Amino acid sequence: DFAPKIETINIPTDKIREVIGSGGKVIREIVATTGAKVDINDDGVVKVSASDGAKIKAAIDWIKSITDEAEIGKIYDGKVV
Amino acid sequence: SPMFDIKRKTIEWGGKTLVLETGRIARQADGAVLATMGETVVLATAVFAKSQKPGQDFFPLTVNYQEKTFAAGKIPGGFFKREGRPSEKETLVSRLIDRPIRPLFVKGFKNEVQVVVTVLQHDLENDPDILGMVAASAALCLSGAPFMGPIGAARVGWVDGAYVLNPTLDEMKESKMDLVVAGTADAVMMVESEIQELSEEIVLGGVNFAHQQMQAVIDAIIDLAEHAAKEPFAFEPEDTDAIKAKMKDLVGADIAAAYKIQKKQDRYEAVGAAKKKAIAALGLSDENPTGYDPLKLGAIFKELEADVVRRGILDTGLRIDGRDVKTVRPILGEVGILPRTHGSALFTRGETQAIVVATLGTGDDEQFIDALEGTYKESFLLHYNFPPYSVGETGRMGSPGRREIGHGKLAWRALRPMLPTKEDFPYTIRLVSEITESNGSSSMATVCGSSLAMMDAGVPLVRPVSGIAMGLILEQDGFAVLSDILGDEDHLGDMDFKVAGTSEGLTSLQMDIKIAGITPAIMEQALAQAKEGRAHILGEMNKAMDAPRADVGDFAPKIETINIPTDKIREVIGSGGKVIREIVATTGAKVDINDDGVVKVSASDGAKIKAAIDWIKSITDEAEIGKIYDGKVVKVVDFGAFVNFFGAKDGLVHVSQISNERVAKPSDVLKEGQMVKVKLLGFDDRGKTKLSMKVVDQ
Amino acid sequence: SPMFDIKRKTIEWGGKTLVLETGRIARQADGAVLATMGETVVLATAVFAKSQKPGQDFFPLTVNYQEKTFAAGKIPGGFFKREGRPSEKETLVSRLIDRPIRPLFVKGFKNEVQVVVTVLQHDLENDPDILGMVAASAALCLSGAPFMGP
Amino acid sequence: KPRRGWWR
Repeated sequence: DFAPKIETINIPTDKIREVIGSGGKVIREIVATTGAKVDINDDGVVKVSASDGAKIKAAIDWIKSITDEAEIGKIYDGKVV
Repeated sequence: SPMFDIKRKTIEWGGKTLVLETGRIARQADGAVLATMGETVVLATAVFAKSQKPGQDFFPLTVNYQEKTFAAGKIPGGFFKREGRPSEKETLVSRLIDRPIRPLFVKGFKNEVQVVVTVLQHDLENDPDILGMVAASAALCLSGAPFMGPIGAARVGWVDGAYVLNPTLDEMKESKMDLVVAGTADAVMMVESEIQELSEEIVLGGVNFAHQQMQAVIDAIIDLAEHAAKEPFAFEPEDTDAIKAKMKDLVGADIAAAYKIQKKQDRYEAVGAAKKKAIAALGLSDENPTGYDPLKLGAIFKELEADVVRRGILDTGLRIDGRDVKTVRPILGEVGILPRTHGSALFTRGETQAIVVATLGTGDDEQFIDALEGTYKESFLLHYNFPPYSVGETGRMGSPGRREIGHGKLAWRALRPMLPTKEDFPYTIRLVSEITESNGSSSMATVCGSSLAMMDAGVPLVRPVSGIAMGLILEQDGFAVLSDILGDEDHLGDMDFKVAGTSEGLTSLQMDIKIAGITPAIMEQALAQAKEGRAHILGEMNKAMDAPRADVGDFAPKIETINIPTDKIREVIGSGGKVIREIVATTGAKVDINDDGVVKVSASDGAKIKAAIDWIKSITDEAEIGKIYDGKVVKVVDFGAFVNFFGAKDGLVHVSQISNERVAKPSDVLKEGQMVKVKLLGFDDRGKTKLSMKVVDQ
Repeated sequence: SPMFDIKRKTIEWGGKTLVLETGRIARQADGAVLATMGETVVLATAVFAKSQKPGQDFFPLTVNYQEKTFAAGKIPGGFFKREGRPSEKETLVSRLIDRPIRPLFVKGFKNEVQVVVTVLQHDLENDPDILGMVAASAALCLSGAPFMGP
Repeated sequence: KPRRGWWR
């Protein structure tokens, strides 16, 4: 547990701006809040890190909300509302 | 099995268990213990040469204390992410380990010996230095090398009023003392400390605490050694006496009426005499075997000068310079020599002068000390520099050495106590000390000069600090304690030591003993005299400062500081620095930052700093609290009074809660603009602001 | 008194006054002048060996011109915030000071000699190099070493 | 039988 993860995921490349934001606007906000280190690449690869699994999940789940929507479709699971 | 250990695990040591593994790792060395203190882990290896070098005039000993970053699961911040040139701490422990040892090798023994200690695991609690000293020790005894008696070491702290053994990192945070000590079964050998203004008794009481408290470890090492050390290495502890006595009676009177020579002339003249004369009469010969070769015949004379000078000083406190064991040398302080430099001083003492100059800076000028404990930022930067011309020689230059560092540390250890808090004084103060003359303790002369150079710079040094170099000739019968020793006087005393502090206790004590017998009685008498000396040197310092300059020189800068409630951080920083950059760009002042809600604001102008501060407060203000406050009525009304805690955000003093007893119509203190004091009852319905006058009070 | 200076203060020099203090600092060297040009301040020390080395085929001379950052109230931008390996300028003045001198030691003289100059105050106007050369010079003549003519 | 020793 000392030391740390370090969890990683991919995002469609054409989403870069939206997560970085103008001059880092969104990224810094995301990093400050979740308490996790984020970056960055360009093949759409995101590595997220800190000591807690809690902070990493927080971050990942956040990013996915900005990143999600696809459809595609692409079968999927869900529940009747 | 490979590996045939072997390990004294026993020893819980003042709260913590200590292990000593040998037999498993680095068997190829002569001794290699692996010590453990809770979770902190260091491997010590001693290897020593079995020949002696041909032209070998000194004992070559070398210690390398080294910290691998992985011991605290990191990867170096180096551009190369490997660790290289030794740190301050690496270099400073290495010295601290080396010090007590060197003396303890059998007289005569001149073989190459190299102890390496390497820190493999740091549990962020147990500091590895103390462990490492122990380990070195262990590893050595095990080697069989001629290294007289295992040596222990203990760090002591000061909590409540209890000497506490080996205060872990945390326990240190709340101590008024960092007194490290190493010694044998018989006396302490060395002492390096850092003291938060404590008295001789409390401090030396420290020493003796440590002496006992290591006694467990010394015994332990032996236990291990007993069934684990290598066959001890046979070396004839060289006997000089035979030939030493023979040269004595050829010259032993020729020096009594030689040193007695007041006139520096023959005073050396007799020297060269003896030299020529004796070098001849006995000297491997030509013809004529007996006596010893003209090589080792130097040493004897060298030695013999000692035995002569030393007798001469116990009978009559009359030294070489012809002064009494108690008499300190002429001092002359001098401040603001070369103004322009934030604080300058030319302290000088007989023939030991330093130029010392202070330099204020910002947080940008702090130094990241990427340590294993935890990478951190030091804002107190003593840099010591000892150039060859300072003793009339040539050489070297740049790339400061092990002592150049140990000394500048010794001095820094003797000032950090008397420093204003980043609260009173939010600066980073450098301080290089350039020794321009040495002959006495430049290391002491530096601190004194700093204490000065710093007041000149404008520093709330809570008090000023002095230091004295000290000596100690010791025979079975009598003995002298030398105040303010020369360069020579050291190279002959059986103990030497630097005492530093203020006139309300000690700030640093460093000692280095060479022989057993320094009873705690002899010690106290020693600091006694030191107390006299140092509080005298202090006398002369005040004759050039006595208290800080009111302010600093306009070059360089303030540097003004304030606190804000912590939960306001975001609002001043803004998203990704949005607000902070805007504030810094506009006011022209440097701002940051912390997290305890501490803001330091800086530039050259008081105007820009006030601008910034006043700005931040507007974003920061609003509280209430309430918490009485001052202000002025804005308007009054047969209804009450509206007033100002400042920031428009007025409040109302209800026509009711004005003056008590009776007010008819609120023309009591009705003066549009008249300042009064008021407490906020609380922003009553709605987001309103009730508030009245018990001025005063509750 | 300690210190028995001694100092040619006279000399205003093409607009600027030049001081040369000796007797007060680094008496332990053979010569140690402390020159001043307005506010720029440098200490020069010359120490030279009284023996000559045994196998001594050349004249060993070494000059170290060095600038402490505090002379202009700073703290080095070095990760160690102490100043170390010599700069271009440090190295370049050192050469510039060394050049004119070397020739001027009495033919044959092969003793170890080491002039150190150190800049203590820079007034951002007077460049210390020129001063420093002068200082070296002064400090040397003072040393008694066989160094022909200031 | 004990080893010894320079310590001793």
